[PDB]
Amino acid sequence: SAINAVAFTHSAKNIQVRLAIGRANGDIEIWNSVDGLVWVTDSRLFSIGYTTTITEWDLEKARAKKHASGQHGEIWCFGVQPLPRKLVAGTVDGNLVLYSIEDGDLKFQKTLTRTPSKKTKFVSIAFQSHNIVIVGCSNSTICAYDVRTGTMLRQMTLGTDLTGGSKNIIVWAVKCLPNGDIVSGDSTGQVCIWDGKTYTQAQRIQSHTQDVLCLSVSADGSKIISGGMDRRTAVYEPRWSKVFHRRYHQHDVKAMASFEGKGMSVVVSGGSDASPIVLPLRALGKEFHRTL
Amino acid sequence: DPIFSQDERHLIITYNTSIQVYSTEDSLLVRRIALPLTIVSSALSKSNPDYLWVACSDGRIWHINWTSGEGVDTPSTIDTKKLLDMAVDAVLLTLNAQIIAYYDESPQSLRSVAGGRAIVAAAKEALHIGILDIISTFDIRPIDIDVAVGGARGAIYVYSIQPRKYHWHRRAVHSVKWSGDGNYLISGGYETVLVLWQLDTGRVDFLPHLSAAIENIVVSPKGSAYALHLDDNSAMVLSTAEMKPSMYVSVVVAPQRLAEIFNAAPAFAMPPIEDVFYQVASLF
RNA sequence: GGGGGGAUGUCCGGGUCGCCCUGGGCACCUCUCCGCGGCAGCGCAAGCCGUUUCAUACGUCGCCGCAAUCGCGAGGGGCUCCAAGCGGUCGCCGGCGAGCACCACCCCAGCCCCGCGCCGCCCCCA
Repeated sequence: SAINAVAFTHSAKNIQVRLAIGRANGDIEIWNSVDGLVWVTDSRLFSIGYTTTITEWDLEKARAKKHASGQHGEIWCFGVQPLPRKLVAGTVDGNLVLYSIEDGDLKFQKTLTRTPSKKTKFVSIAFQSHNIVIVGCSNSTICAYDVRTGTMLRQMTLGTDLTGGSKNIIVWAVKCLPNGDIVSGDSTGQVCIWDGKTYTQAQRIQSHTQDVLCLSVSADGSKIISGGMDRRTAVYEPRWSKVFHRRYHQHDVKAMASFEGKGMSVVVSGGSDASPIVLPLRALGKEFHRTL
Repeated sequence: DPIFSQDERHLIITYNTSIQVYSTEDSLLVRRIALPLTIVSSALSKSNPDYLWVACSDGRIWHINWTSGEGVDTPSTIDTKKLLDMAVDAVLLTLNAQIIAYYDESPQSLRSVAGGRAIVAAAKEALHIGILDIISTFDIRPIDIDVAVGGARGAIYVYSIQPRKYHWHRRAVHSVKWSGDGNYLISGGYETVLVLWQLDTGRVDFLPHLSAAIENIVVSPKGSAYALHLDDNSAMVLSTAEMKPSMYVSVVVAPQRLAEIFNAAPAFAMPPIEDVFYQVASLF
């Protein structure tokens, strides 16, 4: 019933762009228990549930074409590389697992590296550049890697959980910038933009009260859309600040997806109120819309 | 509307009957200065002196000072309607429905922007910038300008096109001012809490419990003490990070390397001393 | 909507009974002020309308004692009675002890919650 993943086909004629949702039954639905899904373009979508299988999905057949799997354990994130292709998929055991998307086949290619602590469960990824990766962790750390060599760049460690109870900052969502910096949407409500050349933080914007589960940037690097375990989304503008926050949603917001083409620059959010809800990017322009 | 002195130790308060100056360091009132009603504003004179400027509800321009009682005799009535708003610069300008200086909706207030001048006019939802939500109050900082508008609700829009909502207050805001170096946005409210907006890393930290009184706050001439006007007929000079009222008003070379210059080839068969001297001076 | 009144369109008492009228009941529709408040000029005039954001800080904590006061109630007896006990509040010109740190790094277990597979038992055919 609930949303767990949204993705647009492109993000930039009659070019077939489509919208791919993942419904918490296990379903997938496309507009004009699954846990993640991406597209690939150079266009086919890949999804994971909680099990270790990462599966393609043929659309005109509407059947699970070309399953893939592996040894390690539960995939909790994956993503595709940009151009100057593979997949990177981080799991519970601290492995990050590269899958090959050589021309048509989805192969279990290679496990590059893994954290020494088994108690570091990865949560999300985003790609700072072509060949180097940003991954959140179940501890306070988010961490960079290189896939040319597999190596482990600087741990970008967040603090403790000050507000009460737990110790660990569980980083639920990580995204990137065209500027070269990376936003980390952690637990405890906060967001923080980390610098990209030196991999340290530069700003720690506290807006939400409960953990930001998802966020997404504009395609020009201008507006940042966060969405939390509260009923709350919030926008950010230029180093940065927030503008406002309206409870568009009714449960926690669980998945964002932005699009900036065809004269229709919209960002679509979904959570656990079973109601996908679409926003413009020009947030002072006009109202919003929702679809069920 | 309360105002400090150029040398910080004097506070300045207008009442509904007179003008009273105060010692920020030691005690209560210094001068009962006569100011009849047979009140719009009071600021300081800008360029050379620090006398005063008081405007009453109709045109009677008091140019009056402390350090004396001089100025109790000379008003001015060059304007015909009852005066609404008042601002000085350096050069006086008065809002009457429009300006007179030296338009659709009802006027609210009018403020002046420093030496390379600009004007900021204030109707309900209009605001007029002049180069050369329903409003309640607003402040400003230059250097090229930034305007923080409060509201009849608890939304504090910030402008540098798009505002920023800084909504906290569970009623109208009564006071919004920029702090010092512009890092914080010190705001007040009806509900006795003096909120410090962080405006950096977007946190809030405040002074909650007080005499049910917050309206018309002012900031020190330095980054120091904020003075609060207070609706229980009280002012309160609070120094900063105390949040405690200060005023209530109611050649080193090891020898072994030169030994190593002279160890091998004992006296004869040693290199010639031009070369040995180049070894020694090259060591030094 | 106060009264608005169109045999509008309605039944029940009333006339042998034709359209109908006669007392009680209301659904539809257009006016003076308001029953109530929202918009445009000067202490006050003239004309319009309807029955989503958001909540209140730091400053230092632990144990024990006194004094006023208040509560519960095992256990026993017919909503009441007694009592072992045990806590809260206001004053402590009560005293004692310690302040990162109830934290960081790691390892071994345990409470709880969650996964998956064996047994222990009860089944039904057989």
